[PDB]
Amino acid sequence: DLTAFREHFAKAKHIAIITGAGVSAESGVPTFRGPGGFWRKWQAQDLATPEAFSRDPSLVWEFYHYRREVMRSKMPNPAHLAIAECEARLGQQGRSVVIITQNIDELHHRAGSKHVYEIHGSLFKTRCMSCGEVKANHKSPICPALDGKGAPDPNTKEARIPVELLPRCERKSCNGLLRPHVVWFGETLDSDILTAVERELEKCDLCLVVGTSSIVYPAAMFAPQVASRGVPVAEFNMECTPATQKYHFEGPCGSTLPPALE
Amino acid sequence: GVLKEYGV
Ligand SMILES: [Zn+2]
Repeated sequence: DLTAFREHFAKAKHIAIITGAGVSAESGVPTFRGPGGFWRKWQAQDLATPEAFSRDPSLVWEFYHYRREVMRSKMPNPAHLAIAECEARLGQQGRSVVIITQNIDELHHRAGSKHVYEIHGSLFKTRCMSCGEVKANHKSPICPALDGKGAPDPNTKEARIPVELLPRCERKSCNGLLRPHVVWFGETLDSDILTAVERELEKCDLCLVVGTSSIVYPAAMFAPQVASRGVPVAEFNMECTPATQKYHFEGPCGSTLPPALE
Repeated sequence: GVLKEYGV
């Protein structure tokens, strides 16, 4: 019941919005997990790992360069926008909205959202493998050697870029190999980020889970914590629940969410 | 530290 949800929405002083891959798929943004989610011969799971990067950094950078480049044509959707404008409007009223996103596409930022926790990192940040410095980076192409590389066809030839010509750290003293500042399979989420997220979740009085499920990860880490405080949770996702069924709005979030958050 | 996707 949308009206019952909106009664909670009217009263909420601190909303936490958790977003998963569904919100990015609706912007035309490939996830690379699922039957369609091939890039050349590989799926995301094969490439987004430190072992792939150690043994073929050029291949992994071709993949991330492709993804960075494809974001130029993909735009925020009505769900991203509703979330951004909601935060702005409620902020003026002294009410807090925070976004906790699994997504690395920066679309929430492009939509206008300010209070955003990117728990998996970002496609458009680098981390230096040598000195550890994290830097925002939106250059197209990120380095000259990658220019025009990353084609997704299976029989596209590998660039095989010497490591010295991949993106490097710009402190002319370090010069270390950069990696995407993204959490890979086999890596831990940042402790400091999780502590901040725990604070926000503990203080919130309404939580929305958008383009993923409360029962799946990462929502499963944190939504239980909020539910056990007695706080209402509202899912917006395309997933069904059975017939013998907190709140669930089935469908594309770019349809459901702007109406819900009016 | 939390393994991405519980290591699944
Ligand atoms: Zn460095």
